[PDB]
Amino acid sequence: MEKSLVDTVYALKDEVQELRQDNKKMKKSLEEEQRARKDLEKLVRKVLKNMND
Amino acid sequence: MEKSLVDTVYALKDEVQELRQDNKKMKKSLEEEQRARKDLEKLVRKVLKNMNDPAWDETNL
Amino acid sequence: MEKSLVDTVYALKDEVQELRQDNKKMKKSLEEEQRARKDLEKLVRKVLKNMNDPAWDETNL
Amino acid sequence: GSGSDYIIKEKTVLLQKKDSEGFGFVLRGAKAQTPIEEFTPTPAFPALQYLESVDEGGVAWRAGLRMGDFLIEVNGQNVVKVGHRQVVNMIRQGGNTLMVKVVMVTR
Repeated sequence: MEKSLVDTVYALKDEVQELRQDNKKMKKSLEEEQRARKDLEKLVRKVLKNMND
Repeated sequence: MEKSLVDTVYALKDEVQELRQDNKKMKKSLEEEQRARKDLEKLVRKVLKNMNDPAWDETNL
Repeated sequence: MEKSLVDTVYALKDEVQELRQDNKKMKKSLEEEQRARKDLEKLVRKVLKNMNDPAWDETNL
Repeated sequence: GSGSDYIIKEKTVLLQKKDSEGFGFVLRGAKAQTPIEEFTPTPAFPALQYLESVDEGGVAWRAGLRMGDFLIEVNGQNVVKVGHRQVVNMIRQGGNTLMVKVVMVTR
């Protein structure tokens, strides 16, 4: 328990812990955006191919 | 291996910091996308609100 | 390895390389997401150019 | 048997009408003269113009012309890749007379 800086290791273990939790929320959001984007991207081809044709 | 261990820890501090900042960037990039779209959304809404039930000048109302 | 520290460290080392990857994937996704949002804007943009000046004309003969 | 077939015809008709009437059809298609549009006369969209509507009982109908029939030639000049506002101007030139060649497409 003398080697390394010791406390920094657990403090680090701690943030990386937080970091990973985040990637999950962002990965979550990213995917939620992608659904909204496409939902909109559909809503547009309506007033795209239709219009006057 | 003792010096080698210290060495590693310091490098992870650097590495962990790089991720810390890289996450703030992304969380931010992701926020532009969120807004950018909702804008398209609002615009398109106007458009889409002109299609069904036409509105194009001369004696509109 | 055989001490609580030496291993806690080689674990994080591992954990950190994972988060590095999840990031290269994350960054690549927003990128795609962005190039896909901007192309929808080009549709919307051109759906507009036609709302205004059609290019399609009609004549009774 | 649902594969995919076409009946790409190519009838040519002769039209005339009294100043007291019109050939009886709505011409629709892309303008031009200085286009940025696509010019691919593929077996899909024969020509820029086409008969969007043909009045039932009027001249154009009394000569086979029908809805969908793409406008290939107005008298002489080949109008397949000519702009709307141009193909029109032509059509008029021939006052109350109009020689035209178009093509039907069944599916």
